[PDB]
Amino acid sequence: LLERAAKMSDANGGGSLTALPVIETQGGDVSAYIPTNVISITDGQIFLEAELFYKGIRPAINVGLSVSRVGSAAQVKAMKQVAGSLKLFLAQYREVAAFAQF
Amino acid sequence: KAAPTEVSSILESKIRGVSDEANLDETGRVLSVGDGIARVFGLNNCQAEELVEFASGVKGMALNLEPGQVGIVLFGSDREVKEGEIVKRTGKIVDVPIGPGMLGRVVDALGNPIDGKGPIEATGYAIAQLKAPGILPRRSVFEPMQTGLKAVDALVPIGRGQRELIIGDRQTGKTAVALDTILNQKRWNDGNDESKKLYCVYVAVGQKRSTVAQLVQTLEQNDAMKYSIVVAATASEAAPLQYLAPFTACAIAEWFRDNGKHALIVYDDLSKQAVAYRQLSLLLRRPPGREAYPGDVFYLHSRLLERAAKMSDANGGGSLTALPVIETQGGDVSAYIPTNVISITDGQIFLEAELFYKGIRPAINVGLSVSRVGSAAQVKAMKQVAGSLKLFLAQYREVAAFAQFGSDLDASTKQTLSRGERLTQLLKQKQYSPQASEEQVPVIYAGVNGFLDNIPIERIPEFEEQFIAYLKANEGDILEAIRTKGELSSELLDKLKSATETFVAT
Amino acid sequence: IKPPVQLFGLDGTYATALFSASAKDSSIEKTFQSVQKLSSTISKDAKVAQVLSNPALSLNSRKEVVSVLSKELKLEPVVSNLLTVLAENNRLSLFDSIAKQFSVLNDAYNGVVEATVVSAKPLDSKILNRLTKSITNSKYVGPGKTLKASKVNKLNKVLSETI
Amino acid sequence: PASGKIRAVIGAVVDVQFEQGELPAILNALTIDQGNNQKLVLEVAQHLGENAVRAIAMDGTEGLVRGQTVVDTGAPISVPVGRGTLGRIINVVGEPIDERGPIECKQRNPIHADPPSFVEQSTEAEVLETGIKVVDLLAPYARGGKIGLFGGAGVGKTVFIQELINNIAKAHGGFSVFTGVGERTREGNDLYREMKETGVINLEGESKVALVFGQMNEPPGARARVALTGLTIAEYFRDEEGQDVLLFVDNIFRFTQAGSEVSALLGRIPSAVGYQPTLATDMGLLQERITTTRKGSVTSVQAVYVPADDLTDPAPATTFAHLDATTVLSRGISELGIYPAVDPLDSKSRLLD
Amino acid sequence: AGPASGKIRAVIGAVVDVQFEQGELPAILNALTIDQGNNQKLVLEVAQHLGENAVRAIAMDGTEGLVRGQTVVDTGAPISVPVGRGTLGRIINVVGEPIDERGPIECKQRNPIHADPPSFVEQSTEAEVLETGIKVVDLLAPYARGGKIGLFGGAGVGKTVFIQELINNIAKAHGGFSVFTGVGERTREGNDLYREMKETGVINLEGESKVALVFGQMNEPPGARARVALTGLTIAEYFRDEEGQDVLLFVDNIFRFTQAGSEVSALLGRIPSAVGYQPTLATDMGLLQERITTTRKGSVTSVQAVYVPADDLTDPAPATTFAHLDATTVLSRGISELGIYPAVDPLDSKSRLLDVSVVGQEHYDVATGVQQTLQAYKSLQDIIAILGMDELSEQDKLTVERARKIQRFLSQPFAVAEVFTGIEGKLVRLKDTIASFKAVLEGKYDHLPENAFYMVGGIEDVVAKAEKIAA
Ligand SMILES: Nc1ncnc2c1ncn2[C@@H]1O[C@H](COP(=O)(O)OP(=O)(O)OP(=O)(O)O)[C@@H](O)[C@H]1O
Ligand SMILES: Nc1ncnc2c1ncn2[C@@H]1O[C@H](COP(=O)(O)OP(=O)(O)O)[C@@H](O)[C@H]1O
Ligand SMILES: Nc1ncnc2c1ncn2[C@@H]1O[C@H](COP(=O)(O)OP(=O)(O)O)[C@@H](O)[C@H]1O
Ligand SMILES: [Mg+2]
Ligand SMILES: [Mg+2]
Repeated sequence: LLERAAKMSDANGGGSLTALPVIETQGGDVSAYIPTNVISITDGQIFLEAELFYKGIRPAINVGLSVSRVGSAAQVKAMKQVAGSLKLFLAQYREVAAFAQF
Repeated sequence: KAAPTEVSSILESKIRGVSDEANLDETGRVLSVGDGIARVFGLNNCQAEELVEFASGVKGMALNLEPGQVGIVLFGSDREVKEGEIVKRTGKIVDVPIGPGMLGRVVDALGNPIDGKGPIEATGYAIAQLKAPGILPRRSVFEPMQTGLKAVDALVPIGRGQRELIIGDRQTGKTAVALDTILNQKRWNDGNDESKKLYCVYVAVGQKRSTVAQLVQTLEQNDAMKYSIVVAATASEAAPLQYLAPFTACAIAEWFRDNGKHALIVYDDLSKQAVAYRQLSLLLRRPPGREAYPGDVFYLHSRLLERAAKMSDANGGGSLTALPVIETQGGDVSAYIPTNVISITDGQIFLEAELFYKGIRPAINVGLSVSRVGSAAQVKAMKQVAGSLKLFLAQYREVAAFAQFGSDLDASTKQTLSRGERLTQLLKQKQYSPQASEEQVPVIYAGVNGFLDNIPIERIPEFEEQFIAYLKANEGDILEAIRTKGELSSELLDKLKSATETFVAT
Repeated sequence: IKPPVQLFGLDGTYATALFSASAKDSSIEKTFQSVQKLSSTISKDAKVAQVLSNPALSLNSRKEVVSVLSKELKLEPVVSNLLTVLAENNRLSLFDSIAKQFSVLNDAYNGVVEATVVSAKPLDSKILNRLTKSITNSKYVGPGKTLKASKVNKLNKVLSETI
Repeated sequence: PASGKIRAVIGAVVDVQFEQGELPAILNALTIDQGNNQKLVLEVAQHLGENAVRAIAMDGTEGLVRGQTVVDTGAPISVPVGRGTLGRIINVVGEPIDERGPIECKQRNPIHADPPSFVEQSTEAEVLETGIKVVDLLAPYARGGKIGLFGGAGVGKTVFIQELINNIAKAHGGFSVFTGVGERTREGNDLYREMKETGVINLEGESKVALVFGQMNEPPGARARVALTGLTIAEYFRDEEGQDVLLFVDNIFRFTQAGSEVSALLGRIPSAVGYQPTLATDMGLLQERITTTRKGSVTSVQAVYVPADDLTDPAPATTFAHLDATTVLSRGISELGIYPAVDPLDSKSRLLD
Repeated sequence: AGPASGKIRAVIGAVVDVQFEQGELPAILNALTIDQGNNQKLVLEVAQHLGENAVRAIAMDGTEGLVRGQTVVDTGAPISVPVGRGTLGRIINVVGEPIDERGPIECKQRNPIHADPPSFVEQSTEAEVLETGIKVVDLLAPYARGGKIGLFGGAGVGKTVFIQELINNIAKAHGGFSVFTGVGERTREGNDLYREMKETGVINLEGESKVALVFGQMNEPPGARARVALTGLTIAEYFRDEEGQDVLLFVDNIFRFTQAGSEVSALLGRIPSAVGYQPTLATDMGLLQERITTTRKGSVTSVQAVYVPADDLTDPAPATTFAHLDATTVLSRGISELGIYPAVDPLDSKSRLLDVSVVGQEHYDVATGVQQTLQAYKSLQDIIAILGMDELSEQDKLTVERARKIQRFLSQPFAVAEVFTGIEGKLVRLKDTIASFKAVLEGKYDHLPENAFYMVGGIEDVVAKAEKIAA
């Protein structure tokens, strides 16, 4: 059901279909039977943790867990120029935030 | 409610006549074939675990004798059998060839040669499912099994007639200990003493086709394949051939122990043999148990391991060694198939993946591996040096956590850390480099007395080759006397201490 | 010889197995009246029903009771071999299923079946089904047909779906 | 004699078909003639109906054809009891496996028997004197109960069983019965030779302990019935002669694993941790027979083995409910200078009140 | 002609029971044709035979539209596929048909997908190393030429990017032809792999190609996914036996072959095994892995990729494939989150060519020294989380800094991962990787920082990155 939502070529009309499947986990366990099967068929996943959602950071999107298989090709050129190092700044700020509690 | 056998096709035969064919005892008709299982209708005179033959040429083993049908496990592909084929009975049980003519050729699971060297001169025919030895025809383990490793001949020393398990993870030292022990018997098999030789019996079960060809080529280059049986049983065959590989290899190796010689079976591996027995039982309409296994899971491995025992003097004086390798998952030695093989064997050699990457070759944990025979099945010359080394290795393992703080060591703490590091590095040997009993007794005496504490830790590899080469040209009488007599008197202890002290000054 | 009637495959193959041997030398006409005497003398009798439905007796005791009752009834040809096969294989409890499947083979290869409306149809033994159903529907609708529905239920469901 | 015919043969389970009225009951030994063997014992499990009953063979069923003669013995698996079984190695079917001639016994008692009633039991818990200083003061053994001998290899398990059997036969006059169920092939030959050099088993003199062979090289029927064969010989000395016998089951974990193997292959569903459904019924039928009666008692000194170091498992918690004493042999002593390695704080008992 | 016509009696999912006549029933692993409403057909492979003139067949496509009593003709043999030089450059399916809209495959012969493997006497052992270009593959677990290679890893670790980067630097310069047979892949991964090979010279539509494309992702049913491995291996086995060329089979992924057979094993009448698997897991995996070996007629370097279930190497589909592979490139999910591209395990990866008699005495000491320093850093890191850096001496402080720089030096930027990293792709040779690792372990690059070796090439790229970062 998820393989039919693909971007067609120029000879087929030029249309596309985006699939947004939501996976309901149980306590953040992504290593289940229905959780691991849908994550290995889709081109990326958006992990929604319950720890950052209660503190007020809405939406709780983990930068170290959620990734996109398309990369920078599925984004606009205006947002990729001003935020070219947005993916690298999230990994550097996470390691420096834990040093303040030591 | 419903049953098989007589159904539609088979049910429309007894209504017109209660005779038709006068056989219905030595032959049968195939009614359902699939997944390596053939439901032959008939064969009332066929015994349990008897060989069969189909119309296309594939053999079978009738193991599920029902009242209307007969479940036979095909040893080949299921494409050759179809519905309505004739299946004849051989009249005999599942046997294999044995004798002294099988040495030097690679046989399969039924006794057929696959190396391409002609026929095999078989002197007898033994069944696969044979009984083990009793409690009156067994003696104590007194003979010593020379493995070649310095950490196996001193710690967990195995003997003739015992069962030493080779537990471990993936690529940690499972098949390496079994290959070095069979290649180290060239000093006794090339002579004339028949009681000192030990014929190897490598039973490759579950391995691929490329792994069986690489192991047979390495033994032929070092003159070790002339007296070693090879039981080829790859995973590309049926489930009946891989499951019966342990019983067929034990029947061929039992001919030497019943005549007056010694044998050594290496079931590689024990984890692959349990998966082949559970596959044929799940397709024969049987109830399962723990870990998707049958009810006779513990009895299938204990029956094949109890036959390799040491006979007494009234039976011939032979023995048989069983080296089953238990392939563990992730270092868990208390699993389902791991706990059954360790409780039935008289010792197990653990192999961890963390000690193999540090520098210990091979990775053999002294605190987890032990032998049930003890020092009763070892040489008297090597038992004098292994007694003091066992207490020093156990005390250094519990105090190994203080090695990171060398600036706060005391007098007794610095002596145990220096002697424990030199003893563990001296027992590390390279691949396909086994040592004799005379070369291992001189290296263990220099580290237990205190002649190796003055040397550095990095010079432990160069000191093992320098001391062994100088002892063969200057003091050759001390090395030859320790191997012939097998013990150490008062004159041998004074001559060994004077030669090691003069060579430690340079 | 296997006729195209399917009739299950395991339980329904009891009557089809004996039909191959009974279809020789004209022996299908006497098997219909002999199969009805075995079920009528066991159901409405209350004698040999309780002594055969239990899981006791033996192999020789079940064969002797079927041969003694068939010598004074209406069985002398191949009717005695049908009861001996169900006694050794423990199949005497379902004697009504073997007699009902034997009558369906003679009505399918020498007559029609199915139904139409109200009660049963006519089940003629001509040839085709298109020329036999049209000539029998006009003669059965006029004679009888008490009519004690389908067109009134379809018209009421279409009006409720559009409102 | 009641004869039968073999109808099915799927491993250890073999179905036999009898006649009308001559069908055997449950727990009935069936005789079968073979080639080199004497008689293939087959205990009856249940009856499937239609003059057929499924049985479990106690040996190898290889070579049996469909239609073999199966004679019925009329009773259960009988074994030789009395003073003639002392010093000889018996099996699960009551046959000798020591090559020292047949056991000349006057009578043969069956392995399947009921236990004592509530009116014939002991109304007070008595202590059993063992002779050791760390056993009669700390964890005292109860007269007619079960004692768990937990310990590793080389701690002193074999020396403690030989010293307790010799002290009870000289101070109280009671024999022993070593029933090694689920043992190894090399452990059975080493135990018989060590007892002859110490004075426990004399071939020409007088013995004082029975030997019951029960290795794991047989099928599931022989390993599960090894506990009933050893307990029948020890119970005869307390009911007929009146003596405090001591039964040894090495190990206790092999009796629970052998019972679930024959039950899973018959058609029964498994329980928790892959165990059999009748775990409390199979373990309680053999532990209740080793009690104290009006004529004598029967002590039990089995070696309980924990599964993967877990005391809350189904094979550890079921056997600990009937154990009155415990002989824990930790590895802390041994080489420290204690003979034997008896823990004074880990070994507890319910009779120390 | 004597066509064995069959009637459909049962249809429950992928399994379809066909009833034929007495004596004219087909054998196992036989293709059964079925006329539908379109211009194609419904291929069905016979698995087992239930009896009574009926055999259970497994459909290789959609079973929707099949009624009870349809005609099912038998082909007489197995699933034939097109072999030879005509299959190079075209996208073949599981039944041997083209799916690239480029006409029919003009093949002179058609071999079956079901065939026996090689015997023990026809096996040819070898000990040759194969250079891939990565610094962590040419120093730790080296790939063997003509053997089976397994790229183990979890979801999102780098299993698909590892097979694509190795084919753009080894398959494009090899003498033989490639065979990319994808089983259980995605719909977007099949279109991106065909467009990348045309712009690099691997698949020429108007010239000559040396790469066979075999379609068959997870968009089909369970019958087409299980038969995708046998159809792709039949074309590569003909080029190494009849033609005698070093073929390169690229399976992605190898874990989808065992999972496809377990989906239809419950409806075929088989009992389930462990973790919901089939009972014939070791028999079906050994019959397909033994046929992709190296014989006396030619070699076959299989570079399959194994997918670990939720990062678990103790599963029944991952542990059973480790005994039929020479070089195993296991990947960890913890190293991919720290910045190592790719996440190559330096201690879990093992190979048979990592000895002193194949790579030399100089290369054997460098591999043993790097593994000992990485294993010792794991034990010292646990004491720093509770005690700190005050418990370390002079030797423990220098070993912690050398282990961090050696882990980042083995991670090189791939050419196919340029859209996610940004930097250009670098390819290091086998001689440059052994010389750079031996100089850092002696004390020649102790004054350099850890950022100069991260995402770099050999010893030349590490010296240029340190001088540019200080300005
Ligand atoms: N003591 C040792 N010193 C050096 N190398 C060793 C030693 N022991 C084993 N090895 C290496 O390990 C590799 C595999 O050895 P072995 O065949 O014993 O295990 P394996 O059968 O491959 O394990 P698995 O079946 O889990 O793959 C060999 O190529 C060998 O070079
Ligand atoms: N009372 C004792 N004094 C000294 N040593 C003892 C005593 N009891 C047992 N031992 C020692 O304990 C060891 C037990 O060995 P063994 O019987 O093989 O192992 P296990 O006791 O675990 O079965 C013997 O070697 C013996 O020397
Ligand atoms: N060399 C590399 N540098 C940076 N990122 C990489 C590299 N290799 C792989 N990746 C990342 O790993 C991800 C793998 O995604 P995908 O192929 O869907 O999962 P899998 O690799 O498990 O099949 C990609 O999104 C890609 O961004
Ligand atoms: Mg191995
Ligand atoms: Mg992928």
